Amino acid sequence: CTFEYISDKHLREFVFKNKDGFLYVYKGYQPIDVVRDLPSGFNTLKPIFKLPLGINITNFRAILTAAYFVGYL
Amino acid sequence: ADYNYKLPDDFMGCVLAWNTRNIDYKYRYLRHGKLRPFERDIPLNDYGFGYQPYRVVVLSFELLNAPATVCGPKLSTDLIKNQCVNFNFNGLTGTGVLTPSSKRFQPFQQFGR
Amino acid sequence: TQHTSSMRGVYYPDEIFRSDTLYLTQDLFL
Ligand SMILES: *[C@@H]1O[C@H](CO)[C@@H](O)[C@H](O)[C@H]1NC(C)=O
Repeated sequence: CTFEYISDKHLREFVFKNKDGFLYVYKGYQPIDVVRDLPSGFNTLKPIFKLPLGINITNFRAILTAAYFVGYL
Repeated sequence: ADYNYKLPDDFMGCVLAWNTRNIDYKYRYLRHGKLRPFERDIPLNDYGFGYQPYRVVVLSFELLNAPATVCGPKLSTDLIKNQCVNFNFNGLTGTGVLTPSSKRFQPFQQFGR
Repeated sequence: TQHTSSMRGVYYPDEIFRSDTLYLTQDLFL
């Protein structure tokens, strides 16, 4: 182990990008009504985390316990 | 530089190295492609205790995108308003007058441009 | 399935206050 951190309808939007060993996470929230489709609109995202972990990230898997959409920058 | 530790071209910081031959390992020589800057990977060749070993510490500075935390001994003074003064705010130096402002800052911002 | 992402995914580029302006930036955007 190298890095550890513990801290203490809806539409949740996240942006993940990796550069220079830093993982940047951006988060925004918007209230909507329909689940099936992405609604059209404008919404801005504020910074949350800049994690200093220097690995190549080439794949990811979502962890589940009702839809999610993925686009590429 | 290519397979073990790559420094970015836009580096802002310092490099410190010294000699410990009195105190007295593995490195990587085969890999598929060069490393991106500030990346690690855990084809390994061992050193022989070709010249005396050296210890290296590299300091990288994060330039005030967050509230300031690490800086040296200087004594804070009372602020003087509506008067032409030299000012030093968190290492940001200027000459001007300072007034109360109606602008509103979101918490991640520290200065306006 | 496949959908469209219309005017979606903009974030704040830097931690600097700006107001009453138009700003051109070059970055990884959706
Ligand atoms: C990350 O790993 C993949 C395969 O494991 C490799 O092809 C890629 O070059 C690596 N990323 C780097 C070295 O930036």
